[PDB]
Amino acid sequence: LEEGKAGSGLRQYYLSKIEELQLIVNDKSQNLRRLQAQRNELNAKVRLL
Amino acid sequence: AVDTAEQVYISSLALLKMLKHGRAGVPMEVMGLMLGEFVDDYTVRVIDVFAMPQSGTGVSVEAVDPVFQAKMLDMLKQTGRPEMVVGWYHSHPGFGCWLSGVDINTQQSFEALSERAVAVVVDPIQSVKGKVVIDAFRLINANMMVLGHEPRQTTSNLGHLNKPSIQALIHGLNRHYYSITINYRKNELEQKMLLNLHKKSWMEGLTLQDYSEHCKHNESVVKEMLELAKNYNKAVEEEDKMTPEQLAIKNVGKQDPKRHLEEHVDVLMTSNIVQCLAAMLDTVVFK
Amino acid sequence: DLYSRYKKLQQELEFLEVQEEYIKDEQKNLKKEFLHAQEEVKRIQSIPLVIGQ
Amino acid sequence: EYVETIIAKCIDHYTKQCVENADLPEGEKKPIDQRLEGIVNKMFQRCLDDHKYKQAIGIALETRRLDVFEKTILESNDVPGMLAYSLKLCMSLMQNKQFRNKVLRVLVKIYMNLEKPDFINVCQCLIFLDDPQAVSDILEKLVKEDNLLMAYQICFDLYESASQQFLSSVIQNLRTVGTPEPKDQTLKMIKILSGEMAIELHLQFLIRNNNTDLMILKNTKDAVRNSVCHTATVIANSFMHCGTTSDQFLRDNLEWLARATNWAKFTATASLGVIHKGHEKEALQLMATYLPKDTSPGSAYQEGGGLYALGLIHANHGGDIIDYLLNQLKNASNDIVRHGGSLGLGLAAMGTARQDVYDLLKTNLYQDDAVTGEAAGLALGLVMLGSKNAQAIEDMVGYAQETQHEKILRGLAVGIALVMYGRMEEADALIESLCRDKDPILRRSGMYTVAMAYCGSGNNKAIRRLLHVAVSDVNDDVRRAAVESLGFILFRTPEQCPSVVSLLSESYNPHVRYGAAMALGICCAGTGNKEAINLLEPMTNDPVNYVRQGALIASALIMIQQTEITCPKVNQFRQLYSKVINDKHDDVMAKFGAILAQGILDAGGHNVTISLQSRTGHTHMPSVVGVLVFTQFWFWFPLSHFLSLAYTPTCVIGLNKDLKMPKVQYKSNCKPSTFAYPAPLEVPSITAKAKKKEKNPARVMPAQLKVLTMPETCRYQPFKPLSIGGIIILKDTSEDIEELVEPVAAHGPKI
Ligand SMILES: [Zn+2]
Repeated sequence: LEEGKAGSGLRQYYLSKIEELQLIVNDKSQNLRRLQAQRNELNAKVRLL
Repeated sequence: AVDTAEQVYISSLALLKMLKHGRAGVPMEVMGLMLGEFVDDYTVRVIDVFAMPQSGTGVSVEAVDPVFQAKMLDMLKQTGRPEMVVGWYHSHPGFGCWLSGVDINTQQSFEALSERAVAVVVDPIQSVKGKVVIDAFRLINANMMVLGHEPRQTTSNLGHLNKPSIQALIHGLNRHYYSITINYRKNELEQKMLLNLHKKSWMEGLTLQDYSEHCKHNESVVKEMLELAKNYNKAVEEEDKMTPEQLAIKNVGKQDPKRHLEEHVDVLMTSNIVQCLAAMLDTVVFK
Repeated sequence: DLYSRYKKLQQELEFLEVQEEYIKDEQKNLKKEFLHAQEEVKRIQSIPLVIGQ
Repeated sequence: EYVETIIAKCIDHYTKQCVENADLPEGEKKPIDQRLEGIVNKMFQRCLDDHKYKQAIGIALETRRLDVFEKTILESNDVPGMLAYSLKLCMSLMQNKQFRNKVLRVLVKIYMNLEKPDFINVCQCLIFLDDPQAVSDILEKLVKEDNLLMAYQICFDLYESASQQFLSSVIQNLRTVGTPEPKDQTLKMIKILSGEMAIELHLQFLIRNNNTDLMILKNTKDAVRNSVCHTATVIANSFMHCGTTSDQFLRDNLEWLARATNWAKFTATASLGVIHKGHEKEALQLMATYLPKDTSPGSAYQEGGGLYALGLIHANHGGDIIDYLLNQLKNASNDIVRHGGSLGLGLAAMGTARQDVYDLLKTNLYQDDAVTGEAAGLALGLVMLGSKNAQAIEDMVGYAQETQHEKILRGLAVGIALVMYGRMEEADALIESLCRDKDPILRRSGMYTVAMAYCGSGNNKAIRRLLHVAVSDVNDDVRRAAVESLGFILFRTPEQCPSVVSLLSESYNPHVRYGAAMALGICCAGTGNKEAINLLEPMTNDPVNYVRQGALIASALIMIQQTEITCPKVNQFRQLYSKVINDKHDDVMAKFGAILAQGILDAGGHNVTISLQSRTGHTHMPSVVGVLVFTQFWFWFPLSHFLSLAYTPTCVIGLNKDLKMPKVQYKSNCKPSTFAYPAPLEVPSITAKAKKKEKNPARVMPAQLKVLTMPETCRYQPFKPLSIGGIIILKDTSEDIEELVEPVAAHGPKI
């Protein structure tokens, strides 16, 4: 045996690094969508003007 | 006793004819006639729109010459314009787009033939050049005061009809006087002909003429704009030298409405013309 | 559940990856609308006007 | 380290080549060395010594190999858990249907060889593959097994959902089998394809479970207006009185309905068609009894509403009166039989794909009128479900640009939108070609068309141009009509929607806010996700009435089937109740969508609800159609009457025999007071047993299906262990006297 804990274990650790890349894409989506809310709120503000 | 949900189709023909007619929209009362074809109950389309000669009386039923109206309409019938009249338009400068007693009387007299009788009032005198929002008017029946005022279905477009929300005219005179929604239409020939015509109206003849003018004006005229641009940059940096003191004291709250950032970003955008046109000079010098 | 988290998570990889070009479109288009409305409210300010106090 | 890295990259590149060669079954096949199969299958078999019950089907599916998983299920414990976990993993990987159907059609050969066949695997497969060769065996094995009780479940749910035209084919496939146990197989095959027993039991418990309050209807009469909300009052009354055939509320006075000659009477008669449904004699007799004096009604909206209401009653019924509706449609009349007759006839003939209704429908739309062509499109999309005629699409898109009316373009827009179902691999060039059209209405028709085509979250490509046209395009038509396809394809996961539409909650223009409100309304409907509920508070307060209307509708689609003790809904209940008292200072349409939103929760007296998918995970076609046409009320408000097609009552069935009704009483592991009804004002820790008896099963939350516990002292017990809610039968364990037969009801509001 020693595959699900070692081979699939390092595959699961690589999946955790993939979760880190999805944390970079995740928080890039977060701050990009917050800046998107800022520009949307400013252009919506001059629309209210 | 039946009513539907009508909507007035407005093409660029009637629009531009009401814009030239608005340029000729002198304070003196003017007259106009709309044409089109009635295909069904709840739709109306305007195609032909012309102007009428002014008169000292102004907007009135006596000013409408039946032999002149029928003469010009007949001359449109011998040509490729087989459309009947659908309504009459005019201009109301200064006192608002509302309709006086004479206008509602000649409307009552002119609505005996056409049941729809579309009425449009253009007023570009006090309207800013940012918006050209125009509204079409209608006449309600005097016998409908007992029942509901407007039994019009499809109440969704009323939100788009709420854009003219002046607090004196619409509901200041809304009794016995309502309005109707307006939409537009544009085919591919108007889209590409007018789109390419406007892009060309903002472009050059050969499109290569005025490029080298600015590419070589960057060395003669823009240098003054770059030196003055640096004079504004330093003129803000003299205050940005004092900013780290306040930012080093309070750090709480913002009191100056000036951002000092986006203006410099725009200065960089104007300064990037040298970079973008340097490759243009590289192409002109190369081949 | 242990091994299914990989391939089940791949759907979240695609669902979060598809938002990149989307937020690119929003950040590239909404600023064009920002300069559209900006110049539209800028051109309202006309030179002919009355001076008050 | 070295060995695990070379076998790690060796397996990664192995399955990489398996993906590169999985989509190309024949031609230009890349050569694969045998030693790679040896070293991958060697450590793979080393993992398959005990299989660790986790990676067998996982790695067996990642390699995309034919016989890699047949040897895995040979020595394995809990075979139903291995096939249920197998299909559970297969349904969550966003398959392309190229291999899923083969894996299922090869994994259905294992249970027939076992000691007993299972139903969850044949259901969960027959909801996806939809192949006739996979049902011809199981339909003829029912005679060989000579077991009547086990066939009633599979027949009830296969005839219930997962197919319409495949059922139209399997009804004649089973009609051919048998005589042209002979005496028992005849009543079996006849009684299984009936389908009216469900309408009878639903009419029974739904006829004896109604709960009405004078505060709601009295409040509507207090807030009723003669112009706009008059249709909202009768559509809310049709919502609350759906199925119960309670015309006694509309029998109070006649001066409140026929007081105005307009479409309000058409929506009132259509609402009456929403009230009562499933009647072969009392429907036509009730419509004819209204004015059987001169055979000339002064208002033709009663007749048009009789045809449209009749089409609402006979939807998907087997005893359709279509043959008479052709001779009644042959009569020449002004737009009533055209519009209402086209809608009713097309709804009654939905899925038949008959060329006759196609011909008379075409000659009905050949008059260039926008209304009869709109109803002709709405009916043609329904009747052409799955037909995919060659000249029909080109005839409709060719008929679109040659006219100036807009209702014909939206009617043919929904017409060519609903016809496209299951054409994922086909409509790519059609929708991609029709996406660049100059007409904005047809641009909306491409998204509405691709909505139902890509259901199941099977395509991550269409969202690129859906949001790209939602943000990039300057016209708000495709912008507010864009994200409905996004919710229709992403209806599977309720959590992932508000994370990507939260930006669209407060968008630039109010049109994307309204369409996004419809998106939150359709994506979170029937669920309990608070990710939209916590965002509803900013949606309900804005100077624009659009986001307020769609905010009240989206808030109305989530609060249904929810208890207060679980989540604090007092905020949206109070702000939803303050709209009918605040209607004096609000807009005329804001109160329309307000009371129209209030009719959603009171629909059916909390008994009936809606559902976007079935129990096996497959989605209902008339539910998606009903919710999309329900969202199509913006252009034409009377189109909201199709919401009754999406009403899926939540209950259980313990019917043992077709004519014998037993009594099953289980117990719940939760508190009975937490699941009670929120009784309104008058305005003049464990239960011993459940309240479901004589099976009148009441409403049941999907979360309540895990806390049910069958009593060990119960006299009767089915053969299949009742784990999740659905349609099952009861097995007589005692096989003795005193079956406890109960009588049937009598004449009244129903038949
Ligand atoms: Zn004047």
